[PDB]
Amino acid sequence: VNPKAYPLADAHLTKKLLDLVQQSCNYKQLRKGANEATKTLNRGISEFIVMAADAEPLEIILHLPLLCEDKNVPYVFVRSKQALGRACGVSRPVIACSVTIKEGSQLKQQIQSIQQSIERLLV
Amino acid sequence: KKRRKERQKTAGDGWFGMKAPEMTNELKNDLKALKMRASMDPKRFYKKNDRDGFPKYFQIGTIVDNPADFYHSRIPKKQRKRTIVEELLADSEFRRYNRRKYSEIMAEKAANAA
Amino acid sequence: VLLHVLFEHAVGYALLALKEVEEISLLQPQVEESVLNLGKFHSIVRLVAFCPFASSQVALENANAVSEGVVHEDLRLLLETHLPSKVLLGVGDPKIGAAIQEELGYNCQTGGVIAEILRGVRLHFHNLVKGLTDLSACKAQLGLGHSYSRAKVKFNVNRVDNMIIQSISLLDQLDKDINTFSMRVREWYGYHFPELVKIINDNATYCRLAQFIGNRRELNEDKLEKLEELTMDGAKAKAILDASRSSMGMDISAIDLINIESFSSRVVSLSEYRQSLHTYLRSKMSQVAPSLSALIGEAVGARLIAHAGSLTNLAKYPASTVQILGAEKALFRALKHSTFIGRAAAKNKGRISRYLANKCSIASRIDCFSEVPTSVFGEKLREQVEERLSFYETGE
Amino acid sequence: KAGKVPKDRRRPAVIREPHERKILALLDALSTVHSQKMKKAKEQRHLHN
Amino acid sequence: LGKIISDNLTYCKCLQKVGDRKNYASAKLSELLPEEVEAEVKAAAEISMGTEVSEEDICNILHLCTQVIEISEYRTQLYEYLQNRMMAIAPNVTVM
Amino acid sequence: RGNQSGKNVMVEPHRHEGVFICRGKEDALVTKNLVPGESVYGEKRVSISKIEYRAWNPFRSKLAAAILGGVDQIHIKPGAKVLYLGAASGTTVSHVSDIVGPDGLVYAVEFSHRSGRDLINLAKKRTNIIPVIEDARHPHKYRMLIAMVDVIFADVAQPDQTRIVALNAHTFLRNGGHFVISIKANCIDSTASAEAVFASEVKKMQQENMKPQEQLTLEPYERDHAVVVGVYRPPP
Repeated sequence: VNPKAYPLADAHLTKKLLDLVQQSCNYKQLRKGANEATKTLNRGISEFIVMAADAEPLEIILHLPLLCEDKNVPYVFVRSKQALGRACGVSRPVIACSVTIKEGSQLKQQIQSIQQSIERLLV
Repeated sequence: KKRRKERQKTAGDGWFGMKAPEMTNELKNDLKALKMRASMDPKRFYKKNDRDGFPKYFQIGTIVDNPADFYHSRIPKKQRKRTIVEELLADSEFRRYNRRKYSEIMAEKAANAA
Repeated sequence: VLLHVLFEHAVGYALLALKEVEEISLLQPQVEESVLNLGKFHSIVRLVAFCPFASSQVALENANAVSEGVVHEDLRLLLETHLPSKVLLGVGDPKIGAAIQEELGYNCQTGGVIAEILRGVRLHFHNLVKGLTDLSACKAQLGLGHSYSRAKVKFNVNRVDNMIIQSISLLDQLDKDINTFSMRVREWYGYHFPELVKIINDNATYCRLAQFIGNRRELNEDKLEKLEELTMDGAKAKAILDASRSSMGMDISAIDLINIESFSSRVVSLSEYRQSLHTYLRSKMSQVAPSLSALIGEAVGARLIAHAGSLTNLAKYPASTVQILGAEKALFRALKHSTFIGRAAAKNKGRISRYLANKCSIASRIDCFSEVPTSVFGEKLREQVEERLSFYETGE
Repeated sequence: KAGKVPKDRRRPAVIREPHERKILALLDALSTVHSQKMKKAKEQRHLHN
Repeated sequence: LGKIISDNLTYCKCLQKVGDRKNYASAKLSELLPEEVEAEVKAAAEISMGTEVSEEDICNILHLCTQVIEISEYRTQLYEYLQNRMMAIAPNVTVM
Repeated sequence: RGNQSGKNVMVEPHRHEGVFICRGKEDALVTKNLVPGESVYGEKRVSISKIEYRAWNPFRSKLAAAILGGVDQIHIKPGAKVLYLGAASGTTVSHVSDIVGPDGLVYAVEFSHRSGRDLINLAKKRTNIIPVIEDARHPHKYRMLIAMVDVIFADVAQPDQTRIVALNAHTFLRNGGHFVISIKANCIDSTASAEAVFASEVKKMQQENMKPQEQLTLEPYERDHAVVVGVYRPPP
């Protein structure tokens, strides 16, 4: 494991993460791609960021943790871009995705639970 | 007395020594325009002015260009002017609205007086 | 309440003795002046020993030791020498207190009046150690704060983009100054030989020929053969002599010829430095951003970083905004500047520019966040641009 | 005293270019509109009170 | 160094003479600077806050500051040229 | 629209020292640029005739939100020493360095090594910023680098904000000094209501021998956020 991909989720947390990513897609609440994930951070509408640790150059997504630390947005890494591709409903690999803030959403309880699970990884 | 007079020329150390500019008819015209910004646009509304008079210490400048805002926020160099008043003299939208309002006021002024 | 306190500073270790203090009422409005007022503080606190750090490296070693809570050799040297051997020692850290108590038999305390005395020492420290150290206390803290932070993050001084930003601004300044001076050189010699400005179309070529002939009075026989060698064609060299024989310009004095010669040599040497600065920028871009320089060139790559303001700022931008950074000067639109094999039609000029901008965004991130910069990725991205160019040009 | 001045004492008025008159006319029209709007807001402030 | 030395030409000559801080101790600056100022300059070299520069960086600084001393040298010659021409064309005006 | 590049504009001092107002078709809050010609995070700057000012974004800074929100005092003035907890990359730190000026000093504490590298680069250009890459929960680990300060600014966003601020205040904050604390209600306790969190945080400050004096919300720019300003060990 590259030491720069520090918050690496375990098998249990990954399953919860990919479940919520699929649900967020059905609620029209998911932005897919590194460039689109960057824009949600600039606009302050991001709940959390999920990235793929198996990008062959890992540096192409390392700008996202810098942006999150300024906006105070949690972020994690998963082991597969192909698995992250299916969870986003895309027929291609995805190395970064963003869950968007939506007022009155029914996913607020699940998003809040996942956010606290992320923050415990950072002690 | 020289101590009291020398201090009053400058805003002080609290604002890094901003100086009071010499007041001219071109500077006074700009400050009067800024005070009456509420009536420039019928669809824009503003808060009340901070002070009835003009500020004692102030400076005049222009907004520097940024490469990232080439299309988002930048005025072409032909549209740029030297003073705030000349900017108001150039734009068509303000001139069209202002003359319509000014005509209506003088219409009722003649209508009332007669 | 006679006790000793250990105070750690960026300049060195300080050992102090406390005579007496009103412990129970210390945090009360009238009694608190015992530590707040310098005159009252001197009456109850004395400096018994002081050991400054010899160098910045020595200070950094002691700073790391204090943070970890271990006793450095320099600290133990001070404590063993100047403490009698039933002793109370006040320390700011409980962990360093236990370590000292293991190394030496002193009793270490962190609670009680000790914490309030240490605020008095920290407030009045510059007065107590005044003149004992050559390096000032305020400058020492600024210096150690940087060196401590560099060690934690493993900062690399080589991969810094300050100079490339300075070089780009200075290169544009040099171009304006060289162009302005060459026009004035051309005008001064235009007074003497106004025919010459018409024949020669290059500023650099003109200064060479102006250097070659000081006066039009002496340009003949063996000189024209030399003139034939400087000029691209022999026909023009013959015409220059005929122009020199019958010219509308005035004659120049001896002192006027010295002035124009020294001014011309100044412009030439100024151009030589502008070439060396371009070479220095090329080497700097190789160390900092080899992949970005390989993709688009050192000249365009350095200008992209200058527009963003930093290399990290370039990497943080999305791909769409990177294209806008080159919009004014047409860095992506004007392709020969960056040179690529093959050409793009006017129809696909917009598509190629957008595709090239996306690759440059990726290359900037690779250079910025790699442990060791390498230009292999830049060459791979360049190969993809050539493939996309040939895709449009041939149709497959 | 303002109405009647001796011929020797009185001074000629200012002389201004067409560009100068356009700026001065624009400020007068804007000042008239601003006074009308500010005065109008007084009664609306008053009537609700 | 910048705070101690105010003369710009003297500043650039000292930089051309000595590259890094380490060479200030051995090198002598008596011809450029007075001896008491030289002592202050030498003393400040040991207690310094600055970062260490590369070999290519120090070469670039020397070339730029070399261009400075050449411009100042030509500017003096141009001023002497102007004094020659004014005294020749309008000698009475220059006296006044 | 907005403040387009190439527009004439007037700059006047604010009620707070070191702060300026940029008067035009739109009003912006600006600070005097300590390093002319450079933008830290893409903000628009204004040139004055040798003098340059930088616009301050209230969406990306919490101190600017409080100033625009009508806070009484900020206590950050020219020539003051400020301890900053939670510097992150330094967008707010850069504006704080402008306010204190060349005579003032800023101590920027940031534990993250990723943001720490940006803080060092910012400290290269601004000589009044001292970067400190350490955890703010243990002020004794960097007591060598910090002298007595006048103001403590904390934007740490932790459940234990009050304990962290109190520990730093006892160690480095002078008598009569002040603190400015930003409170995000969701961070201390998501279960509790936002208003009940604010009353609890004030209570904890009083139990640490700190006297809060004012508070306000940052409602136009933030939701369920508050800023509290107070004094530490007031003189009689």
